[PDB]
Amino acid sequence: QESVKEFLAKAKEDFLKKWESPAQNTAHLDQFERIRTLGTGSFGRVMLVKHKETGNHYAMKILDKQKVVKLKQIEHTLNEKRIQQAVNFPFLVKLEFSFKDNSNLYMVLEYAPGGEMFSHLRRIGRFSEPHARFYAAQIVLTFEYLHSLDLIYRDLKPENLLIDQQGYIKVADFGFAKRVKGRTWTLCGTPEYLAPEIILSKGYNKAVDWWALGVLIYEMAAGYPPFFADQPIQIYEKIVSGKVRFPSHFSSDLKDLLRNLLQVDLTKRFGNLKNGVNDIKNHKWFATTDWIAIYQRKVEAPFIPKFKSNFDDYEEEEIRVSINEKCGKEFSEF
Amino acid sequence: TTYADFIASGRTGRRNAIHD
Ligand SMILES: C=CC(=O)Nc1cccc(Nc2nc(Nc3ccccc3)ncc2Cl)c1
Repeated sequence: QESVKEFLAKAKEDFLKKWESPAQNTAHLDQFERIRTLGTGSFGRVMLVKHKETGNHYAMKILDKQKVVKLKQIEHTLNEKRIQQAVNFPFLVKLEFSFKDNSNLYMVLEYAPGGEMFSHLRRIGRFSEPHARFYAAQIVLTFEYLHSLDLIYRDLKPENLLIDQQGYIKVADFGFAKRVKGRTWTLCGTPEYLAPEIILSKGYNKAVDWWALGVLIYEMAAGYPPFFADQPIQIYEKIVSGKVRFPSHFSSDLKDLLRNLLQVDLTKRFGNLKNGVNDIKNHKWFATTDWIAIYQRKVEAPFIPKFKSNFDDYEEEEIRVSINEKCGKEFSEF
Repeated sequence: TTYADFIASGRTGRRNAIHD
């Protein structure tokens, strides 16, 4: 408790200085060369690039400014860049550079060579509890960090977790992250992962991330999420019902932890009580977890990637840059 | 099985987040 308090107070000082004075326009597209397209997002693509001068590799997220305004995602995109450039933690993807041109926003991000946890999870089916526990522990520590900065993440799911060269997790995509004291209201995130108070238009706080952790651990350990259906509105009905069925292979400790994370009552949800994150860290399902060893990356990982590509292939298309500046006013602080 | 029902659903690929 005594040193964790001073760790977090120094981390908050570091964060606030960058939050109040964000880095802006720290690179240009011509400094980078495309290797391959890594995936696609709501407003554009993610590409693996090499820095021509240094040789370093990065993931470059490209956002079409016109698609962002049209999807009314301007403030979320501004949130995303300002927050991600200001945070620093072992399990968060770093935002190394950002810039814009006439058509697009560019976020040059730390590259995770192991690819998407989503791909690995779907391919193998489900993770063992020890393997799921190893990843869950990194999310617990990351949320403890982020929440101490008054940040809510709001989009925890396998799709947003990457595997690095050591087999550890990196949280990518701050597209819905938000700095708020108190409560917020935006219906956003992914249906399967939405806490009930998001659906019920009640206002909500950082406790929604602890709920999403429950959904994540369940999906890693079961191979499917606790609430699924063909259409989002049927998913929402199961979420507010407050009924979870567990596979028979789930341990009692796992079921107990999940009942306390997938807790509809905010005054009872783990992570939201007087002891905060310590109710999670001291839960019996985490009995084998050395929390400091996880933070220091001294624990053996469930699997190590092998760099040479069993990653997904995408068609390579040109990055179109209009001769006329688009949406300049909306994105002036980016 | 629950797993078969999931695999037969339309929501086993990368899931879009709702913006609104
Ligand atoms: C729908 C895509 C999605 O949800 N997330 C996604 C997909 C591709 C790339 C990224 N972002 C990233 N991806 C990597 N590494 C990597 C990804 C796929 C295959 C091999 C390596 N590294 C950093 C980022 Cl910031 C995020």
